[PDB]
Amino acid sequence: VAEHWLLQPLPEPESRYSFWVTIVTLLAFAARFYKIWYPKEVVFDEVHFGKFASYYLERSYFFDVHPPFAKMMIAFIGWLCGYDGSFKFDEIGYSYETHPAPYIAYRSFNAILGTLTVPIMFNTLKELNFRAITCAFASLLVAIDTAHVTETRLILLDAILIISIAATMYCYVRFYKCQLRQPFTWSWYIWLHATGLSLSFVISTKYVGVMTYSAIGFAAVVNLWQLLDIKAGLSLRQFMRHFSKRLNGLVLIPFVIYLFWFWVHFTVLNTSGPGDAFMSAEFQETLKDSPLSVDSKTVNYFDIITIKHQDTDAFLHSHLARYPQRYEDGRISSAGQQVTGYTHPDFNNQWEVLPPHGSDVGKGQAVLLNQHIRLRHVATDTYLLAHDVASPFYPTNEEITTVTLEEGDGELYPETLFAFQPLKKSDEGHVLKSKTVSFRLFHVDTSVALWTHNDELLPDWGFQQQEINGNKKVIDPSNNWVVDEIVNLDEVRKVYIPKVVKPLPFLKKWIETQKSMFEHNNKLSSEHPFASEPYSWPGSLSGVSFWTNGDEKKQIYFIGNIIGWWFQVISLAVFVGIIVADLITRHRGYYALNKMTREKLYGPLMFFFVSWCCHYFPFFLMARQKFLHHYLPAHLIACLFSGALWEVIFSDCKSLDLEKDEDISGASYERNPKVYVKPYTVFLVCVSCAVAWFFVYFSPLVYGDVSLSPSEVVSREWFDIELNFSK
Amino acid sequence: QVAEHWLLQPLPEPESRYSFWVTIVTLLAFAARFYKIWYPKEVVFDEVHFGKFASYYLERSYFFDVHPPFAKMMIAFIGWLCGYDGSFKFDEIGYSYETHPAPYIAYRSFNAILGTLTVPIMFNTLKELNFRAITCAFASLLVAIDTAHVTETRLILLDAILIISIAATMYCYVRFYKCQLRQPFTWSWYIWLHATGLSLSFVISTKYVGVMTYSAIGFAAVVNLWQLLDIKAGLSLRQFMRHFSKRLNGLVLIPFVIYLFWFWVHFTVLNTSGPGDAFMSAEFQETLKDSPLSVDSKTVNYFDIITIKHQDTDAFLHSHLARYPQRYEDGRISSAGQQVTGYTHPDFNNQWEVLPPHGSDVGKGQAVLLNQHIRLRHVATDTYLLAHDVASPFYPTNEEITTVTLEEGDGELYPETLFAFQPLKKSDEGHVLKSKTVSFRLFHVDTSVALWTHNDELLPDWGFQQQEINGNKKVIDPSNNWVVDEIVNLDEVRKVYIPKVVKPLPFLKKWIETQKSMFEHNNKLSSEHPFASEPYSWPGSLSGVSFWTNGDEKKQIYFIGNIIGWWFQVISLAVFVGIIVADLITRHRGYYALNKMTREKLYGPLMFFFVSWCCHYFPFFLMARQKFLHHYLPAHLIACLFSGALWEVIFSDCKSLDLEKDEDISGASYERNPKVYVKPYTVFLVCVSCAVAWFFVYFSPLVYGDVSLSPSEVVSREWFDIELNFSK
Amino acid sequence: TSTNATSSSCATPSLK
Repeated sequence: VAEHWLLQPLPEPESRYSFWVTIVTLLAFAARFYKIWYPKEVVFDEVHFGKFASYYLERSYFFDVHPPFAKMMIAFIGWLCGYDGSFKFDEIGYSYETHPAPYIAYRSFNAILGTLTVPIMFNTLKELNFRAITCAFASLLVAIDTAHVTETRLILLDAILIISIAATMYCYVRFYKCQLRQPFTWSWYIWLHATGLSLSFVISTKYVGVMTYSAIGFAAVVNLWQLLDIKAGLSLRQFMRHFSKRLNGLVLIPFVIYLFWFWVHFTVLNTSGPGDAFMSAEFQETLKDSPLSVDSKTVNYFDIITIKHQDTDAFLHSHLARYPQRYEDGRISSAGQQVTGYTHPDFNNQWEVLPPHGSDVGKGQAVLLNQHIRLRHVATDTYLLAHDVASPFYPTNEEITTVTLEEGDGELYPETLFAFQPLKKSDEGHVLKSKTVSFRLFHVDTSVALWTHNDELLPDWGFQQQEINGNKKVIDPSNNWVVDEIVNLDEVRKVYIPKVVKPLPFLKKWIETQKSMFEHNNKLSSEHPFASEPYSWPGSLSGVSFWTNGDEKKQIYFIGNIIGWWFQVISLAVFVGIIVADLITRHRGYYALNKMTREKLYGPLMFFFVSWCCHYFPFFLMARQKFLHHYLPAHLIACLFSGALWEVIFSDCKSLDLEKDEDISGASYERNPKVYVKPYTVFLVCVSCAVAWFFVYFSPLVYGDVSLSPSEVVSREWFDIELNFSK
Repeated sequence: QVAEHWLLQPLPEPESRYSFWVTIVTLLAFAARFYKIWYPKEVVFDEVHFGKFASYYLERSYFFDVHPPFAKMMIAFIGWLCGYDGSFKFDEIGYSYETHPAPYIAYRSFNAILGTLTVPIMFNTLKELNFRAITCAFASLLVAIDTAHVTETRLILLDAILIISIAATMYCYVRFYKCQLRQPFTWSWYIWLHATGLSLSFVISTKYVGVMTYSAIGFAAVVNLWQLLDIKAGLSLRQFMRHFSKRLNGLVLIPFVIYLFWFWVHFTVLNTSGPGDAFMSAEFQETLKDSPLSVDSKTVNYFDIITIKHQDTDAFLHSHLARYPQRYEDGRISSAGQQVTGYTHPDFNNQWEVLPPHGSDVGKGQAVLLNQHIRLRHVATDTYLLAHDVASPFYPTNEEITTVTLEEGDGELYPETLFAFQPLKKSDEGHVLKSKTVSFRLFHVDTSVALWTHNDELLPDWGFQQQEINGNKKVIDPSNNWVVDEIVNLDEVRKVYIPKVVKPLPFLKKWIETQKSMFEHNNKLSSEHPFASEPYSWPGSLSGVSFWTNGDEKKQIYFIGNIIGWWFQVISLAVFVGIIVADLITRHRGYYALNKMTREKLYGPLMFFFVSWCCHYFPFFLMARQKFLHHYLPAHLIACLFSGALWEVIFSDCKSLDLEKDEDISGASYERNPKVYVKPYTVFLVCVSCAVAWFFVYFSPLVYGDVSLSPSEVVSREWFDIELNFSK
Repeated sequence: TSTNATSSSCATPSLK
């Protein structure tokens, strides 16, 4: 693919490329470093990534839905500044003056990466044999894009993502040119492993990096398919050498580097922290106690405990009121004592943990997960019970009640047996601890889990409390409980108690964290006001508010350069039209396009078009929340594509003979199609001036540094762009 | 053209062999669908929706639905042929067809006919693709005795009409394509083109999932138009444009007109106000006549004298000077109070005055609101209606309904005289009560019972063989429903009806509005049915759907695929992908393993069915709405044709004459009549057919619901995520 | 009331 085009010498002297790359890099630097100290407050997702940087410096364990590499790079800048992690970035608008985080250093690090993306983009087109002005223009579309500028000056992961994607595209183009010239050279190995390294940084930043693996993977498979052809003149042994080396450089080594970042993450984060609630008790045993205080108090037999629901914050509660003999649907209840979910702490939330009848287990022995227990309600002196009676609201779920001590020590003994069932089978037989160990309150006889909900409350006979029922869907994550407090805790157990750190194998630790990452990422389905669908992204039809100051009437708003984005949409549509027209005309025996024009169209332009498709279309298959920033990888590729496309349109594209296919072996074709440089440069200058005018017009919303009058705010409201201070 | 040499061959066997096998498999399909078609004598699953829609068509009452009208109008048309009036509403699963006779056997029989006729269309599709008679029989048998196709096509569901229309579409397109290969623009070419379009129209007019059938046929039609655009086809651009314009007319324009025709019929039949009104604009509702019930409906006011009529038994709330016997026949003690009974004839003893509660400021001419406390005074005996903690004559758990004197009812027994017109829906609380149109439960405030009556047993000679009126503790029971029939003391001013002036709306405006509402409601309706299933589970039939259960007999209907048949098709799809990948790899190496005729079968009919299966399966992974196993039945139908065809190819002499030469090169010699290894092929098909038939017999109690299974026999049929009732 | 095995044999919704 594009062998004759990509093996040409550069169309211009290197001094012209060096001139234009310097100019566009200086523009990119100026746009990102402009007022980088402003605002002196926490902006948007700086609340998350600044906070994660602080937890790395404190060595406090935290959970996140994204892989650790980009957060560790941010934390590493804090570490170089001697920052201790004291400031937590808790809310948007928090002043950096009261608690000095090195926010200028963090923002400057991202501004450097955003600036360095531009010369990588330039050099990608240079290596694809495009003119220096074409390389300049495509890189300018990223240098002065309002969305790329806003994101790459704040403490966000996207600066690290976007540079890693740009580096991946560049390294793969370099690898492919080495493959065309001479495979298995030292340079061929360097560029193969550099593509793999860059691909590893992409997926180690965000899981959306799978789209970059898909783009490079497709191009690598297309080239392996050409090398498998008998016409390539390769033996099957030489083909297998290509396959095994690419598999190693593009899959195996990048996967080892991906695992290395998790190994660093778990080695740095060796202290208990806000992430503990997302992990098993066995994982938490690998963490040291915080130098601070931990309420993870061991639960013993004969401890009086409160049991709290994780999703509704309701306590397991009981009182002397009884279920009505019939529910409203005419089903018969036990007329037993009510067990309900109550959101306020009281004496009716108190349950004593008792061992099974005839056990040798005494006072002060720890309760283990998945052991049989009984729960005695302290206020009514009754045992918790579940039975084959249907619950008030759910005909398939069991009513939860209580029984007298005499009856529960008699025939109903099996129906009083519960277990603190662990969420993970790996955690069976671990010591139960308050606040840190989630469990299902599992009934032994009927095999149900205790469950509660807050969408519907019990009628007046149940005091408008939450229903407690025996859910047959035991594995349901909504069946999760925690021991909140131990009411009868001895004074010796109140003071801090050390912990023997137990080792866990790295792969077990990584598999657990990885499952939790994917499960929590798939649960991000709430409604968010700034969520946007893939169809709106190429038009930049809506944006995201990043920061607002009410007193100064200033705001930061995340939006694309609409002139630049629409120019790229037009470019994508024009290219599809050109490819369809070329295919139709060829099928009619009419060969309109020169061989060299086709090598540009079906080589670099098709590579970028398919790469854009890989970063755009998969989002239509995703049911989770999505946002405009998810399109920035696709926009980055669309900038390269649009620059390249318009050079082709302004080239002498005509075949020498419209009746002859120049792709036939031995056909004469024009090897150096003339670019119409004068009209092409005028066209690029006109588009560049329009994109620059838009960037200047929106610059108050990119920087947040200028107060706009309400009429000036409204003049920037179009489509679904809602701005603050329009009134 | 694709498979030109294969599809232009004579049939591989005499027509008598095809006629024999099509008859046998059609008789098996008939026997499987018509077996106990009268059972259960109750409403099953979605019969609650499609039976109800059939009733609304017969009444001409406007209703809204998320699916196009054609299949529901076909069901309603069977009811119309039976002289059914639409009285029965199919409100719940388990409702008896004996108390209110809907023509349910005729509706089920209509679907069983369509399900049976699908089988010979499938058979003839493979016959026209030049496959052997045994291959046609086997592929059709996989649909004839599939448990899911059987269960769906014997109940009052839309899927019988959908599946036959998809089968007819595939058949008509194959016939069209053979006419295209022989001689384009013949009379037969036009017939089959328009027959494909007509069948495609019935598919999309049944359910919007029919777009997958348009995509499958559209892809095949575009592939063939692409071959006709090639300069090597020898067509002028004018001849190509003639092909294009005729196919556009036959496959898009005419089917779209027929689709609009069904909406035109739907709006012409449904010309009266109904439950669909809430989904439409006021301008659309102005096109609807008032309901006959709404014309005669009058607001009920305090101090109106009313008759109260039971919905299920047509009996009026009635009372007279006769008293309950001091003891009933079982020795229980009655109140010896005045009798309240159900009487089927209008008389003066049916007359009740609606009074407000004592001390209310509510005067004559104020409307009664639903769920407000009221008192009922019997006009003939001058007594208040009363309910108390005394057991009823026939039901020891239900309360005796009686009447009390005005003095006692204004004294200590005042709470026991308080009733409410309780709405059927909580949304209707505080609405104005109206005669004939507003159903309610006559709810007693103190004891929390609803007044109820029945006609299976009549009171003894002391109760004049009238219906019992009792206080049912199962308040929510639909049999507790009453209506105000007449207002006896209605003022002359309140008698005057002003008919609504029907305003006309242009058909296209009416259709665009209904269509927007259809797509908006289909996209919403977010819910968690205990039976929703994801596309990845369908080809394995890993879970099913409960359609009906009887608790007393421990009987159930369960919707599931024939797992042996479905897994055999999954294996067939995987083997074909393996064959295509192996053919592509070997050719790229200059090794030509497969004969030209084997490739024409693989890249023609098998690829056509494979792509058609892909169109009916993969788009569901892009859908975020609720989905169910029945959505795969179109794909399974195509997978049956595909699997039959594939195994004939595998049991054929597939070898090229010369492994170093491409038989696709013009002038290459190739074997034109590859031998089928009929003996081992027939043994293989018989073994698979016996396994599929064994499974169908083993699951037949769950297909028919007609046999009670022991808990161990239920558990023996539970595997994967199959949860069955009565496993305990 | 004995608790149900399969939730319940129910229909598919048609909106309000």
